[PDB]
Amino acid sequence: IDIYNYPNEFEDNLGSISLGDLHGNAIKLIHFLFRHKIIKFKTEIINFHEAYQQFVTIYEQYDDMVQEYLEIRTLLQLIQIKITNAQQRILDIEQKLSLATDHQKEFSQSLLQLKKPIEANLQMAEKSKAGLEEKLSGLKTRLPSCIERFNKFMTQIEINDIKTLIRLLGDEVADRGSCDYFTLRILDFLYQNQIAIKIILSNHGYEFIHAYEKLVVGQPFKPKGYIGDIQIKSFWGLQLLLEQSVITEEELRSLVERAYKPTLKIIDYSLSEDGITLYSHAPIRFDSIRMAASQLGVTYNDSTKEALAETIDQLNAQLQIYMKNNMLHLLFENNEINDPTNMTDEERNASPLIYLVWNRWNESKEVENARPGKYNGYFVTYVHGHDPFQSPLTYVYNLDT
Amino acid sequence: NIDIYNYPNEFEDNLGSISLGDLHGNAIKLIHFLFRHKIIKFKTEIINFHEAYQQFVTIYEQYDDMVQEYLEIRTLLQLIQIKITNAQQRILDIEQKLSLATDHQKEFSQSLLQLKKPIEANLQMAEKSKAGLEEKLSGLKTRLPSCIERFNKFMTQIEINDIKTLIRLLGDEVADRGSCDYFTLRILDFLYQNQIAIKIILSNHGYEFIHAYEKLVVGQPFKPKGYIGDIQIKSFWGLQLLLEQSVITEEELRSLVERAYKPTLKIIDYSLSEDGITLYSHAPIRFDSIRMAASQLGVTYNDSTKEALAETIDQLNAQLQIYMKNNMLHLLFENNEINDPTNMTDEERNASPLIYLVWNRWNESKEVENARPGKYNGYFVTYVHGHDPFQSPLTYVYNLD
Repeated sequence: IDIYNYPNEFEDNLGSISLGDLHGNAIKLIHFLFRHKIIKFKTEIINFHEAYQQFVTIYEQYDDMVQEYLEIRTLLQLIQIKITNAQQRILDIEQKLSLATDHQKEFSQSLLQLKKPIEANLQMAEKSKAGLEEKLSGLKTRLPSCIERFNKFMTQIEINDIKTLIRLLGDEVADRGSCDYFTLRILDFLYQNQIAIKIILSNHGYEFIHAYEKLVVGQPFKPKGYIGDIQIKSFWGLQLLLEQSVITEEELRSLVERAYKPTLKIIDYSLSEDGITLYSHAPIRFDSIRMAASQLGVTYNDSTKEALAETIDQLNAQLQIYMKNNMLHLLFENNEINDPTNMTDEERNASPLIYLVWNRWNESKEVENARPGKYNGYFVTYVHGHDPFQSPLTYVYNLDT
Repeated sequence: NIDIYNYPNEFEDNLGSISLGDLHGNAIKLIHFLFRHKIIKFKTEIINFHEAYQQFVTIYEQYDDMVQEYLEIRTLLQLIQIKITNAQQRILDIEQKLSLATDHQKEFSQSLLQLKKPIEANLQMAEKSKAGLEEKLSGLKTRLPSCIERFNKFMTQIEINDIKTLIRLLGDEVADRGSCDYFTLRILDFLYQNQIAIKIILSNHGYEFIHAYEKLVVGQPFKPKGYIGDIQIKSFWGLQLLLEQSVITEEELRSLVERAYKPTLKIIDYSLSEDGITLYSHAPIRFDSIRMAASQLGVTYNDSTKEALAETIDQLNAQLQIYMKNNMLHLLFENNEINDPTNMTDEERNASPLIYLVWNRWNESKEVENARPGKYNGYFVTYVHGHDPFQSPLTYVYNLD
């Protein structure tokens, strides 16, 4: 499908729809909501295609502004290395000078002479940096027009279908897209309209949550850093607005606390009369559910599909306790992991949530043992976000929605 | 080529001065060197000089093997303590959150205790792993005092012979691949009490030692800079091992360093012939580099006559003694902006000339007519330097080994 044009085809649905991989791309979310008739343009809007197009334009301009923000961050880190080196030498010297008594005169003079050239280099570096942060002020001047164009675009939208469950299988924030502010504003639009939305926890998602949990305890609103800056560009689109005071912290906390955080699940399910469907981010293994229970102190039971449904509900409740206390990072701190995408049985038992958000499938993992299509008498169906490997099982669903 | 592992049968007189090129932190090389040039002799009551010599060499090599064991131990403990700091920071992290927890949190506190448990298990197993190696380590502490007792016996057997000769050590006298710096420092002390003129040119390995000592005396751990790997500054760890195991007190170490080693240290040295100057250095260096040292140290540079160059060099070293008396030589040897100390660019050696002086390696390209002139102004210049693989063909460049 072409997400950069207003949809010409529309899909009715069966009470729930899943978005497999958003890539932090608000255009894909808007396009997905139009295509499934969750939202619609209001009557006074005539040219639907043009209306959709102005959001496309806003989004791409903002994307290039974030690109420039990334280049500036790289350069700031580079110049900060030199600033740090000169500052360290000057600090040591100034300590040795500050403890100079009247007896050590030639001593003080010698330290002064050694300090002068380093001070010069530091002045030149510090001011190259002054140039960079000037260019950054220049960007601050330009973002508000883009945001006002975005709000104007949102004035043209209204809800249509309210009886459909929306499920996002991950990478809705902190990803390749343009700006998480757009996405959270769309999710808040859905919240204000009492739309049912569930979001499955993912690794990009965790980068975002990690930044948010740092922010609420007074640390910078900046992520863990396991994923590189380009691959979480959309997070930086949001962070940019915060640090430049274009939006307020209370607005960000409002959107996150009311529209994002209550939607998160470790795993979701739905019940049919004869089985259960498990929705996750990454392709995972049946036996991982029990492991996650062990980490969260949730008593595991899968004797019936209802017993598994209850187990998953308890997992998600415990998750929400970690979200309410902004301490989900305690469950993703494990430095002893070689490859989170290819975690060993020991690593999986030690940090199961990490496995659930990072696992990437391949054929060595495709083994008859991994994902049964029936367990304890009930059918099991697996649905997860886009993963390159394409399993031939007919009860496994790899969504590029 | 000498055989340093047996008492010398060859002997050679001196022509005023005497220079040792490659110490490598090996006290056997220095003892043999002092014997062959007849600076020291065995006392009359010693009959078999060969056997008395063999005593020292055998304690030297057994002590070497003990130092290797200490290295294995210390690497292991460093890793285990990384695990211990990791855990500890988190039992404290969560514990702070349980302390933050309200009385209103039953399930919350339950989950956090449940999650504390595994890290505490790991912390206990790691702490045990450490305890075992500590037991072994003092299991070596019980053996060191034998080695040092017999070293003291050997030292009682020597006495001074020639006292009208100047000895020049071109560097790498400490913190090198030898066995123990305590032996070398004791030998230097012995020459000191016998009023022998000794000069040491400071080197890179030398600076590793000095950095460790400057850290020591202001109260931080006696730990080296760390550019050179540990097995390559092994003799330093040989000394540190006795200091840490209380085989020798801090006060003996500091008396030794302060009076027997620190006042000897030159950075460039010279003897004056009738028609010229001969320049004593550690690394192969350029003539102009001398000037930039004065630039970094604010000494008035004058080389119009061999005596002007002499006195300028004297105030160079006087300034360095300022830097030792105040234990701040690190300020001249810490510059992380330098890409490569073996091949420093012009701006780098003007920025940190002494780093160049102790690190520079000569090669085919560096030998240019401008680099090391044999006659300059009205006086000849002869260069001497510590061992370096490249071999210059100029009749006034001597690369000792």
